[PDB]
Amino acid sequence: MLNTTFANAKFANPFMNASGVHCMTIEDLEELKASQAGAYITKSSTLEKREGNPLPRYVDLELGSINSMGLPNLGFDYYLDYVLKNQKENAQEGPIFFSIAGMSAAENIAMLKKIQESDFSGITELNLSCPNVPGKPQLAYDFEATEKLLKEVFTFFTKPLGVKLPPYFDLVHFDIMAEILNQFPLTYVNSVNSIGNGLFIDPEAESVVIKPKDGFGGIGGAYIKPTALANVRAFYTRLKPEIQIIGTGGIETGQDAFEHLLCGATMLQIGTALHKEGPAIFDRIIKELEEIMNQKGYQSIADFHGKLKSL
Amino acid sequence: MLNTTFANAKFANPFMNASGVHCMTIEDLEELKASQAGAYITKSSTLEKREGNPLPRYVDLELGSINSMGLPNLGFDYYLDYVLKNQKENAQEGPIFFSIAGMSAAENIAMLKKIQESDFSGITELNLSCPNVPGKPQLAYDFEATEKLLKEVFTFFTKPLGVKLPPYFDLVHFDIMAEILNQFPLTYVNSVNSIGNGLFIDPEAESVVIKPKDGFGGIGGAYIKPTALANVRAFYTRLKPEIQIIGTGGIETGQDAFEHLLCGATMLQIGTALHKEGPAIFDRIIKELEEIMNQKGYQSIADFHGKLKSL
Ligand SMILES: Cc1cc2nc3c(=O)[nH]c(=O)nc-3n(C[C@H](O)[C@H](O)[C@H](O)COP(=O)(O)O)c2cc1C
Ligand SMILES: Cc1cc2nc3c(=O)[nH]c(=O)nc-3n(C[C@H](O)[C@H](O)[C@H](O)COP(=O)(O)O)c2cc1C
Ligand SMILES: O=C(O)c1cc(=O)[nH]c(=O)[nH]1
Ligand SMILES: O=C(O)c1cc(=O)[nH]c(=O)[nH]1
Repeated sequence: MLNTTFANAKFANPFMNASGVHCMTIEDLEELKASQAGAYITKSSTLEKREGNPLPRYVDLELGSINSMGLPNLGFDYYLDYVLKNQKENAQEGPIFFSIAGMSAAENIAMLKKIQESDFSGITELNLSCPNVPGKPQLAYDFEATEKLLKEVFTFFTKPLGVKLPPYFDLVHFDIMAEILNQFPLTYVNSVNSIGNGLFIDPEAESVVIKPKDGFGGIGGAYIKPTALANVRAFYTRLKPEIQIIGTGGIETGQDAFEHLLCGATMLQIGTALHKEGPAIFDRIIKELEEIMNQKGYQSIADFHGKLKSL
Repeated sequence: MLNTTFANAKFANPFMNASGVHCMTIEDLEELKASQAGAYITKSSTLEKREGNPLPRYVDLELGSINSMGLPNLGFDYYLDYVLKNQKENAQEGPIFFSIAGMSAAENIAMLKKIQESDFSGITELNLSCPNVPGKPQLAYDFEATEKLLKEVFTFFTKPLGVKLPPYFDLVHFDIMAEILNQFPLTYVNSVNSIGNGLFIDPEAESVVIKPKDGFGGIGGAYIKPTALANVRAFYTRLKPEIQIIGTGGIETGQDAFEHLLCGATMLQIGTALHKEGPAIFDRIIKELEEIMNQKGYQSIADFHGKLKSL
């Protein structure tokens, strides 16, 4: 009953891994292909292979997680060859998602041009919100820079493209962003990336828990659900219907999934919870969501999608 | 052992209520004066009395709270008369804090001029981050507007002034803000106000839980501690030492208090937890902090203040 239509493709269910979790190597990706996930996405890549930030750079917290990975990835070519090889073997229904996070506008355009030139027929996600690279601010918090990049990208990119956005906290920002985004033939927006630059402390040791950037890292998990839902909902009511939404943030039970769909998300990505539980999470959460739908007498996501009621 | 020096005043301990919680009427304020709080602050006021947003506008959540009060307050004059009367009866060691949140720059300057002209000898907090008034964005997210207001305020205001700031999530924003703030004779900065425009959902009813703004409201409590600590720490390492810091956000145990002090906060404000527990919380949290200090062999806050270690 979780059949979903997104970017003109049909998926068995709306669940995916969030970029960066369980998708670094071909082995990780194969494990995702073998799981019950409806679709999957690669780790955000750069032109060059990156080792990332020094350890420890990820810590499981009682209410979520904190990380400052620093974009460790095997390089753009590694991921491109893998998705191209995978396209030939039609052993999967639905396109694969490819995430890119260039350190500069130039690097992003270069990767997008290569994707445009290749035979890749999947979906591309442009990450405009990595908050863990020292000296690099989040592009998506600079509205003018974001619009300029997108204008240039759409002068040549014709394949499906979505953007991974950082969370916004003021309604006017949603208004400004929606207006910038609505002028482009974007396939989707994915809200949200981790809440940037939080801090977690070990009181006994009187120190931070991660090595990079003096302990400042992205926050994910239960801590961010209220912000994640707000972002999905705020964009759902402002974006032209042609642009769909992927909801990411604080999803760990079928109920969390239900809340994102009610707000208007079409596909759902699981980060922190997947990192803690492994690919078996997809099996569990699908059962939990179906159970919720059964109790309410819903037979398809279209029955309640985007139908959040106001008081 | 919690004796504190802030804005050249001595306080018995660093604890205060956060503006907006338990400080709406004279009766609330008298209860704060009677508690173990080291100091207290009034509800942010406007020139005219305001009823606020429609109910329900505040909900206790398992991990914090969500609210869209809409600045309900008894008006500037009501609070001014009360603090002035209170100044005459020296039945309290340490100044009282007065919070103002004008709906426009003009309204703020008007209130500040009245405070400047009066005999008020306490501390003023300028709220530049109310996220619950429909149609009014947060002034502190507009750097240019914030600097212009402060330039004008300091051409006449000579009494102690602090600013209540919204949380920031990109290091460059801390850099830009610290540079704007460092040019003024500010007494302090208070980080942080609630995380703006989050959303909480009742899955059974399939609706939002607060009436104003379609359910979007400020988030406080456990959800926001990582962001609160990051904001206190980021400003502590960038502001000139003359400007002290009040840490607000996610404080509910002595340990939470300890973490804020370790980051560099001097005074501490309790919002959500005080709203849930009542003024008795001060008595509890003071004992908890002292216990932590005892176990570590600390006899004063100066022993570990701002001493958070990096890895
Ligand atoms: C270990 C880790 C690495 C991440 N790396 C990426 C990444 O490469 N690209 C990206 O767009 N987001 C990345 N994120 C952020 C997520 O994809 C997701 O937006 C976030 O964690 C919020 O969801 P969650 O609450 O389920 O964790 C990462 C998150 C974590 C926990
Ligand atoms: C019911 C409520 C009303 C609030 N009203 C104000 C207010 O008038 N002025 C202000 O500066 N902050 C206001 N806040 C925000 C806080 O003072 C504090 O910054 C926030 O709640 C974060 O702290 P906490 O995690 O302890 O709640 C309010 C918070 C709540 C819960
Ligand atoms: O690789 C990382 O550090 C990273 C990238 C990103 O976009 N988001 C995140 O939380 N981590
Ligand atoms: O009165 C309110 O709604 C209010 C004001 C403010 O500054 N912060 C908050 O959380 N609530």
